[PDB]
Amino acid sequence: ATKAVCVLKGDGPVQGIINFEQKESNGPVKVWGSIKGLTEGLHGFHVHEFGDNTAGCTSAGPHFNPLSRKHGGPKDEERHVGDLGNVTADKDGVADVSIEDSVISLSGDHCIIGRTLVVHEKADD
Repeated sequence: ATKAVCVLKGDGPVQGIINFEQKESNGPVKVWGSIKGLTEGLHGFHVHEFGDNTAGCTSAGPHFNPLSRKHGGPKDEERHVGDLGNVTADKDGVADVSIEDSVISLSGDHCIIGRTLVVHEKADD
């Protein structure tokens, strides 16, 4: 046809359908199932392993420069050993910010306070 029914040559037949039959066959098909199922499950949970395979050959392998950022940029470099919240927040907090508070509380709350509190428990002695 072309104009025997309704400008068949001017209704985006090969052009309008080219993007409509291509976008409606990949968009709501892969963008709403693949990237969240096929590419997310086979390439997002299998290949990518929800990260980088195993952070051994695609994140922490033999290379000091994977992609001038290390996938995303941060992490595994800053929050992995920042030396101010990753090796102290869970360490010093108990091996530097607790021992001193305990070594003084043990003899400062069991000899002066715990003494009377356990001796009479009245208030003082």
